[PDB]
Amino acid sequence: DTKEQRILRYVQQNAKPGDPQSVLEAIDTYCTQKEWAMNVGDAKGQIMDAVIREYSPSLVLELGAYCGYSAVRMARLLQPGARLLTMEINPDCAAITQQMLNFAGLQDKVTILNGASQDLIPQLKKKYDVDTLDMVFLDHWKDRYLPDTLLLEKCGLLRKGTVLLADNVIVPGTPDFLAYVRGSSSFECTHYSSYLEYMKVVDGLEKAIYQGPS
Ligand SMILES: Cc1ccn2c(-c3ccn[nH]3)c(C)nc2c1
Ligand SMILES: [K+]
Repeated sequence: DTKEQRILRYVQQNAKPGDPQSVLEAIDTYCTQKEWAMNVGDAKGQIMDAVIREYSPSLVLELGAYCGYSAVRMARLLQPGARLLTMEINPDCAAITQQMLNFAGLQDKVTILNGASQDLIPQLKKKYDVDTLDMVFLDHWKDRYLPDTLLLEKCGLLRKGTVLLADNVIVPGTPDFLAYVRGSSSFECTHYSSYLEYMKVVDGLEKAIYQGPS
């Protein structure tokens, strides 16, 4: 059995249906118990929650779903009517994320997209009826953070005030992405530090607010 399956099994046996907070806590507890390096975790979750509150997005794109922790984290804060679109390359992770959201009672707010971001991003405008995104959470493959930011721009999916929030920008690192957004007049950037256990290293998130085209 995969780590994802076991996490889901544990949630289903210990958390309360329709209680997103209970789901998040169960995931965090189980991974802490097993000493499994979490993808996100509650401290980084707090940063995400504050971003959501501050910009009040109605349409959010998540790149990378894994077991669904971040999808549950964001969807639970969205208003009625709001949508989260989450892209996941691995069908097994997509399946676990769907079940996790169902358990949390948040499935009504989320659409899971199966495939790679390079293939799915250009389909957002017509297949998924997206005009512009309010927020993007980048948590997929490090070497696509910059390409996908450029692709989002090219497809007309960003507008002034669209928030990009990128995880793991120090470890393993996305230095080209950081150099681009920090250097570009199209983005206003803020960094947030957070420690990773086991590797015992400071990592971080970058918030980059799009300003409009150059
Ligand atoms: C090249 C490449 C690698 C991974 N991904 C993902 C991903 C990472 C974790 N879950 N899903 C997505 C949505 N698009 C890509 C593209
Ligand atoms: K900048």
